Amino acid sequence: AVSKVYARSVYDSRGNPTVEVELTTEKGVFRSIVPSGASTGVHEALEMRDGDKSKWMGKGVLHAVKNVNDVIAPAFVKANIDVSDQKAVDDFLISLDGTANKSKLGANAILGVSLAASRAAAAEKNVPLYKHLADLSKSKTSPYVLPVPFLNVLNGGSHAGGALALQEFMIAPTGAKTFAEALRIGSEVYHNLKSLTKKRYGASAGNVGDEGGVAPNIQTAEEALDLIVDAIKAAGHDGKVKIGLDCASSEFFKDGKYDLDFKNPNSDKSKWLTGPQLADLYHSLMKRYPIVSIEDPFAEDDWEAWSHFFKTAGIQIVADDLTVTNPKRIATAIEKKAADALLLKVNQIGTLSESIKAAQDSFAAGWGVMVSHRSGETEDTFIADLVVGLRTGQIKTGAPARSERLAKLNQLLRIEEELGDNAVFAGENFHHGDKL
Amino acid sequence: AVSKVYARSVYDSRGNPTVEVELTTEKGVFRSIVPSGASTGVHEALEMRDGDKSKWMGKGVLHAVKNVNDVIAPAFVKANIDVSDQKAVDDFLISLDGTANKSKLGANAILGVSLAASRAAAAEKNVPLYKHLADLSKSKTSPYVLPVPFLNVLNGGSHAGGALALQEFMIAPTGAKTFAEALRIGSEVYHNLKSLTKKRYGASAGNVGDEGGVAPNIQTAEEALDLIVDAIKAAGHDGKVKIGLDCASSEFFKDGKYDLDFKNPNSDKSKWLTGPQLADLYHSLMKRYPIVSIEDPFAEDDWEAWSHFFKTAGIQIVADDLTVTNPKRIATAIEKKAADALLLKVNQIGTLSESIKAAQDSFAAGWGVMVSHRSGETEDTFIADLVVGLRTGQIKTGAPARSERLAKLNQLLRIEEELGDNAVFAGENFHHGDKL
Repeated sequence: AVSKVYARSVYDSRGNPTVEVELTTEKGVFRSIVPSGASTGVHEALEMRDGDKSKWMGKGVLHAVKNVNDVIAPAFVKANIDVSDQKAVDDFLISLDGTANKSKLGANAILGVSLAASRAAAAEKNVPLYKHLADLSKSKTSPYVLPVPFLNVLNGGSHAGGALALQEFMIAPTGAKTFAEALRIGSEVYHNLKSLTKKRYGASAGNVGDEGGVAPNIQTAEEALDLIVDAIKAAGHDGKVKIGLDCASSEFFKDGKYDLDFKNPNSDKSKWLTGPQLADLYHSLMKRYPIVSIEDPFAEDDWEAWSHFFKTAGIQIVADDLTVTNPKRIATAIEKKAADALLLKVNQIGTLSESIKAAQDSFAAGWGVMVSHRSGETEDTFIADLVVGLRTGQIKTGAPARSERLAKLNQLLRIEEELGDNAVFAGENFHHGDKL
Repeated sequence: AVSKVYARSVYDSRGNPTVEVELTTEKGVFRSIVPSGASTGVHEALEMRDGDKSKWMGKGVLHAVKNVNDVIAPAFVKANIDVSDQKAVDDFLISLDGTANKSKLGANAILGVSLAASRAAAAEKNVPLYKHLADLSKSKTSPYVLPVPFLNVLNGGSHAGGALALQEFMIAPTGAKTFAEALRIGSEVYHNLKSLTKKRYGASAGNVGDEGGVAPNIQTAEEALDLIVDAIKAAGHDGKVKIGLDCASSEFFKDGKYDLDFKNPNSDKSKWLTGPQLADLYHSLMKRYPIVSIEDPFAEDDWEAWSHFFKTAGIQIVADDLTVTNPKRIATAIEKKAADALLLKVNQIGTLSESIKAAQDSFAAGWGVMVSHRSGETEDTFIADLVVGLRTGQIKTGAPARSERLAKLNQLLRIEEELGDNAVFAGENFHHGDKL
């Protein structure tokens, strides 16, 4: 039984405060660390920041920590909840908060307790976390599926100088036969990309962005794409490795048009593109490069560009900003045949029960699910166990650099090794790893 | 009793393979992850890499993993060693290897087992690791000392474009009264430095180097120093925060002279400096900026420049490359009054017993000890517990960015919170935190 709920402030991969919760039970102390989320709300669970400019640039989570310590803890202990009953845990928490975006208590206070309890339930059930997660979500367990990691190697957009508008360029070793093998291949291409970058753009080009990719001053998508294809060729893994794009198109959508030179700052409106001209530029790229996934190709409310595009896409289309892990937003998205894969960010919704629910509805409509990291990650490896229990077949967790990224990839190495013949790598079936 | 010793390959913060060892005992599985070290040996324990160019760019540790699995494990189990008896563990391991630089078995195979056993001993003794470490080293335990963290904020040297020869610029919040307070202050200066950098050098200037600092194209030490002082001023922590320098002077020493424009590549030999002219440039910087620590100010065998300088330094002088955590090298260094602080890199020597021994001899000569991270770190937080048990008062573990760095700073937050009034922050007494 839960005898104590405690929260403290710790730092995230960007040096910003975040919430760490500790749950005590007769089996020990279970901990969770929350990735840094949004504190101003779309259709998303809100994260609560002190706003005190004289401290941490106004990003303490001292309140959020007080909410755990002062409100949840007391109530939760007395509630005598069975941690095994996750829905009960979550329902408890949501009822305590009483708002729709966890703005009363803060999504950060709530999620920390929600995740610590699944750790506590797995201990108690005496099963590895991934297996407990498979039980909560009613996933097939024979065998388990190891995901194709979508490794960030290069960034543009709001992440760099240069005129490159698309935000992330990812590589996906679909051709490997094991997770260990895909991770080794992925690191060699990455290491090769770094060499070429330092070579063609200079030593400063070697520095990494928040998630581990390089961010040289590149001018076009083709330029960036060409560099990655060269790196694939040089690591000698030509044909085994694919590309994934995160366009973050919400960033350059203005006036019902898309500005590919949004860092302009003298961008010719004669040159902005409509949904359909943009669809045309992606078709082009798609014919020339091994792209198998495009994330947020159109803006978060540009429903008709999604649908139109989606009709002839023929590759995996991931909704991230369009759906914001919101089931009302997921249902429309499905209804409209806007995409076929959901980017799941557990902290965009704030609770493990609602995260699982959002994956299940996706799966029921034939969508795939890409589990994802946040910009501000921690040393917590929870998403490694979740992507395995959800059986999704694909995770987006950073470049094979910075341990907030590698902690998760190391954890999948370990689970893989532990499952023996009870594990299969999703490979080329990443889209539908759930149906393998 | 140790019932099983197992090793696997996992990745380090740079995406390169490294060794993870698991030790099983009747209390559970204790794990350790080794930072990436040297595989070609100075006067240092050698790290063993497969050299197979067709795999991980020739950096697998598959052999090293075989050494654990195939040689140590079998032998160690049968030896029936008491993990509590650390010296016995280490002596066991060294005897198994039989070379002076752990080149038989690989320092990476050996250290992993050496550290897993101290974890196992602490479990068994039912004490926190830091307390077990305090027992092995016979450190005062009342109260414990929390260190001043030396945070890397900016890099030059072999780490950047620009003509700046000095390698690392660190900030040290000596004026804080708690570790939690020093870490918050340190992050605000850091965040402020990032803003200024992006401002004055452009968006690419915002990308971080291996350890978390920025690496803009700076021309001189003064330029870099001025930027940090501005950042200190803007975070509003003027006077509470000091600067630490790592010159890595071995990198620009040529012909018995020091080339401050070593990226030249047309560097005027008319302009190289002798020991004594270099001593003069540091004296200058020291008068103008709040510098309290200089690391490797002269080259690793330039004994007379060290001594001369050391005579009038009046600040902490850290030997890193000069001593390479080697006690024969430490004794000369002491004998010669070359410096007064040792940079301790547990993996430069390969064993916890020898690491502690090297700190004790330093302390006996009145030197201070700065515990340090490696370029290629992991998610393992062992150095957080070590700096507390050794009672050194100062640790060098990266910028407050990248979780291979923050994992250790988060761990010190936790220990601090746990010690209650039994902990003091070394503050301004960082040099001698051992004597507090």
